[PDB]
Amino acid sequence: SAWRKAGISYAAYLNVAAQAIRSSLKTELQTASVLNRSQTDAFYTQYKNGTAASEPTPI
Amino acid sequence: ATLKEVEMRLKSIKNIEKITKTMKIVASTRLSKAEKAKISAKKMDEAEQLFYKNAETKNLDKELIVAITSDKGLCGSIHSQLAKAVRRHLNDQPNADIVTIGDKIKMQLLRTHPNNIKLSINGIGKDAPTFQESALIADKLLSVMKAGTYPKISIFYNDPVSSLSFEPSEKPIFNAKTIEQSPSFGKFEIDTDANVPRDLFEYTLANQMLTAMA
Amino acid sequence: SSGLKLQFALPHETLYSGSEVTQVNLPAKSGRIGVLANHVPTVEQLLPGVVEVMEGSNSKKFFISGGFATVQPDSQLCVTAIEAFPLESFSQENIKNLLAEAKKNVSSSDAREAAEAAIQVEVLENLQSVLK
Amino acid sequence: AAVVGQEHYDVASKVQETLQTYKSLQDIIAILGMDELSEQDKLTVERARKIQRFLSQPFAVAEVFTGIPGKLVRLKDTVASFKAVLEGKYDNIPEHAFYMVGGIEDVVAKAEKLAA
Amino acid sequence: AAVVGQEHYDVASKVQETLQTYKSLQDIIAILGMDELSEQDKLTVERARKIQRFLSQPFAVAEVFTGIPGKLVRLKDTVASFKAVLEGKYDNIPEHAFYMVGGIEDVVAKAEKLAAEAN
Amino acid sequence: GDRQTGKTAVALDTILNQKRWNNGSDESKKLYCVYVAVGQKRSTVAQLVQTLEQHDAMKYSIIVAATASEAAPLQYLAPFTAASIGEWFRDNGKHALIVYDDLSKQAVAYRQLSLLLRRPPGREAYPGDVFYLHSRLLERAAKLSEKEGSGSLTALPVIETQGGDVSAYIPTNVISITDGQIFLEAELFYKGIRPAINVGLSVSRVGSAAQVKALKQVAGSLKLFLAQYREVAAFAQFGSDLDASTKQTLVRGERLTQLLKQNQYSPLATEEQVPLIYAGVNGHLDGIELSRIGEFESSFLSYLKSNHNELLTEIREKGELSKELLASLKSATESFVATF
Amino acid sequence: PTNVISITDGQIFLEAELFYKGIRPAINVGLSVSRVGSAAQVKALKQVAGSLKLFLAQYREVAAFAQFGSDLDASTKQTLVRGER
Amino acid sequence: PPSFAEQSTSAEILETGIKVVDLLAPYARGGKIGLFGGAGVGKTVFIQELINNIAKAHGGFSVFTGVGERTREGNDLYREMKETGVINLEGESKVALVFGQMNEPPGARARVALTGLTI
Ligand SMILES: Nc1ncnc2c1ncn2[C@@H]1O[C@H](COP(=O)(O)OP(=O)(O)OP(=O)(O)O)[C@@H](O)[C@H]1O
Repeated sequence: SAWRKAGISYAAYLNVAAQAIRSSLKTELQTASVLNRSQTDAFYTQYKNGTAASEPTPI
Repeated sequence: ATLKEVEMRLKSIKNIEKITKTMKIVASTRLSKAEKAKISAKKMDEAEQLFYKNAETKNLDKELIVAITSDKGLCGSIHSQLAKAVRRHLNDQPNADIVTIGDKIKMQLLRTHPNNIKLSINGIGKDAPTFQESALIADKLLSVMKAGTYPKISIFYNDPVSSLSFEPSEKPIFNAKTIEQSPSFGKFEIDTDANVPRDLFEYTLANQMLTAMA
Repeated sequence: SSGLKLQFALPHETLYSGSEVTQVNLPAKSGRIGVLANHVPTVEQLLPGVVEVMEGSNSKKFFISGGFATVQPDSQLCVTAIEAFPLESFSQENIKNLLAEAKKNVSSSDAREAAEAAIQVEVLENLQSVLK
Repeated sequence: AAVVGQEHYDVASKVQETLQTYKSLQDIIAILGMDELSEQDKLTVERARKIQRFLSQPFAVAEVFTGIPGKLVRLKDTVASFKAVLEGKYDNIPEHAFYMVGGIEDVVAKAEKLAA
Repeated sequence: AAVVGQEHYDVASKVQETLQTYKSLQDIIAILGMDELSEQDKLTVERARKIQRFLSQPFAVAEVFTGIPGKLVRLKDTVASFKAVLEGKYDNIPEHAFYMVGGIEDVVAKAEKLAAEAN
Repeated sequence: GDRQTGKTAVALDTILNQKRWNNGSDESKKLYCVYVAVGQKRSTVAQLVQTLEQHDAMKYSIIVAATASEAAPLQYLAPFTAASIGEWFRDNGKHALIVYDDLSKQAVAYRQLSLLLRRPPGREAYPGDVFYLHSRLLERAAKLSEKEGSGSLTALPVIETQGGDVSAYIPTNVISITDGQIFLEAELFYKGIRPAINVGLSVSRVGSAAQVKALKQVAGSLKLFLAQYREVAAFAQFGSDLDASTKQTLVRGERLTQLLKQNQYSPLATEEQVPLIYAGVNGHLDGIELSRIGEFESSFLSYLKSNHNELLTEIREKGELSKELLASLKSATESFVATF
Repeated sequence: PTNVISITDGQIFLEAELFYKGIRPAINVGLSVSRVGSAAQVKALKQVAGSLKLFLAQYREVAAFAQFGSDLDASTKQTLVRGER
Repeated sequence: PPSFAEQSTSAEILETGIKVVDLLAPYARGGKIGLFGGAGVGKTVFIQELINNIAKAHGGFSVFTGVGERTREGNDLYREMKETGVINLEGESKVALVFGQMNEPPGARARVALTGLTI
């Protein structure tokens, strides 16, 4: 709805759309490429100008 | 120089060559797997980049630099070569802030320029990258970095020229401000009332990130 | 061209790439748009819905999770999106509705979760039209 | 096993095989590092070094060398100690908290000591 | 250092440290190569291999093996030459210009010849 | 092989199998055993004799003691002494197995005798004729003619290698003499492979000419699976980047390996060993967990000792595989795999 | 040397490789031991180096993992720094 | 040994009969052949095929010499050579056998080769 103001970016909007589509899978047809395609395992760490550290959080 | 030293050493090196042979075979299997993802990302990206060939989005006139390696190493002159391309482009604009994707290029760049690095992405090189991951990181760039504010965006990836050769390669990203300013842009019919450049720029960022990673 | 070059592209498998096609039918920002062999060069963001691709053969019915339809000016329409879909087999009501109730529950959470869960409720209710 | 007890025999056997797999994997990690292994493989490497440094034992004779009083560790404590380590109950505890230690209670004592 | 001068002793000390470092890294160079080094180690290997070719010296006696006039290179110039090499003032100059050379001025001359000829 | 690897235990349980026939009646299928302890300690020998009493192997055992207490020419003459003892049975149209354990101490004793007798030494101070020693020894074991009466003396010598070396002079000599090796390794024993047989080196030039045909008709695949598996098994220290062919090869290789681990003092009849090989070759164990295999086996044995015992007796009596045997064998195999 | 090390009350071992690495004197800590050791050491010197030798041993042990050139935590990196100093 | 004057000054090719031998590694008529390979590969089958191919082709005979041959394996060899017909116990055996067994002192085994040589 108001994801542009409050929620996601449009790439992330379609990402949540893909997570809902693959979340609405046939469990017979939900292959390992689907679950690995949703295997969100990237860790982001905000550094600073003094190369400080943030939390390596699960994106 | 005993028989014992030379014997144990030769047995160790035989074990080493056996392990490198198995590693080469596993590398061939993973490379054959990853070519599918590379082609399926490239053919998706070409459908949007042929548009940028037609809609000539060529910008004019602070800069964001994104480099792409993995967390692991053991691939030779890649982590240092791409860092040397970073050196080439960063000597031009030393004010250009850096967001690395890959632990090894982060250690390459943090020793030489810890100043410009402001976001680091980890947990990457285990698998072929997915659009879920790439779109998520592109969302994070317009959440903690706000790259639409940045005038010029460069993506640094590694182009396999062959299986036996390579290239560290640069890809420019044009912000959505440039997209309405494009000369070959009114040729394409676009709704003013749908934020199509301001979302297609995000879609461009996500696709170019996915293509650079894959 | 006689017909049209469809470049139907996905991150995992680009299905059509310049496939010669008579009609595409796609849910974009302005609604369901059917485009024939010729069209204005036009860029549209695509809402998640049912794409019907009619060719010299019959018309296939896919679901799409949103994306972009861009008419390359040589009459090459590029659909650039994420999800393909069978006739109805990948769609399952027990999978959709039991998650949809939980997604309405997560839509009561914080706005980072609430907006996304509202999107997910919207997508599952659009998929209810695929359940049809 | 008919002499020293079937369970103790199996515990020593699993310790033996664990250390043998460790010594086997010593060629890769010296060259290609820890990263190339599997998670079960790295778990086995961890637990093997755990058992390895858990064999360290201070000596009252060697107390002039270590400054550490000797531990006379009994058999039935030792059996259950290696049993719990093979079951991986203390995988969270780092390997440094096993060096020159008597029983598993002294393991817990050094592990809580190294909180500082 | 109280015999040859302190600076001579220090220069020779750093040269032996650099070459010992190279000889230590030799096996990893044999297996993996220079790519799997750290950059400090890679710079050290580069400088040491420059030094090794710089060690070679044209002989007036073995001129029939070389066609090259012999090089009677003085001591203090040699000390300052290895000093500037340990300081890395000539890391830009490639390794081959160090080979079979006289003083550091001759390395400059040979690098000029390679720049003018190899181009 | 090297030291302390159950070589003695291998030959010991080899003797202990012969309860199955020496308690019977057919002398042409019976087998009398002569263990030859050379250069050992008295406690080990008495422990062995007590162990033979614990299974009543002293019914058919003959022990020749050449311990390290004894003089060097006693240790020299004791293998030939037991050789004459075995030749007595051999020239009765009978069947005798002898086990020399070892020959390395015996070679050391003969070396000492010759060096103190001021004979000129050769390589590693050995005499020249020491090869002539063992060649004069081991050829005394044979298989006689029906004209003679078809007696049979069979020899199991033991070579204690040093550091896992065959290039040493005495092991090179014995390898040049014998009909192939049963080679052991320490590392496999530390992987708990008991007995720790390197199949990749142990051969028999006789081989399949004197194997049980029921075992023969399933065993030929097994050598092929293991030869495949040893080429591939370095892949096991990686992820799942293997195709189902090589991952199936890992599955078969690990499970057949886990079959071959067995305990000391565990002699298994051939009627017992056949269905284990039939099940392991034919992929029935592939779904079974790696840990349970050895007890699975045991339960499997009890299953066949519960329900298909007549099939086992038919295996033991014929020594071959009928098509009905293969059918009912795979029937019971899939049956117990299903109920396990 | 196999005879002599069997005799003495400890050994002092002097790899020339360390001497070329500027370590003067070039004492291999991992091999040069004292069979008596601390019992005749100065006690003030004992109190300040009561665990120093085994610390340098495990420094060189863990430091071998850093020769691979992988990332290590600040505990091991701290011990690396202190043992290097 | 025969004199230097009695040496045939050009080695022709001994035509064996086997395709691979006559193709790739041709044998000198009166030459030396190093056969490698362990048992179980039909090496005895190979050499019996050589015996028959020489008997049919050139008509010359074969002299086998087992120096240190395993006496059991010598027996199996002799039994096979009876069965494959190169030894005919009543008709014309095409081969002469000398077996210095392993149980013979080294004075025998350093002369078994010369015995087969003289034959
Ligand atoms: N299948 C097995 N099951 C249980 N234990 C075994 C098995 N095989 C070997 N062992 C153990 O290995 C140890 C060594 O065996 P053994 O003493 O027979 O070696 P060896 O052949 O006598 O060699 P050496 O004469 O050098 O000692 C024994 O204590 C035995 O218990």
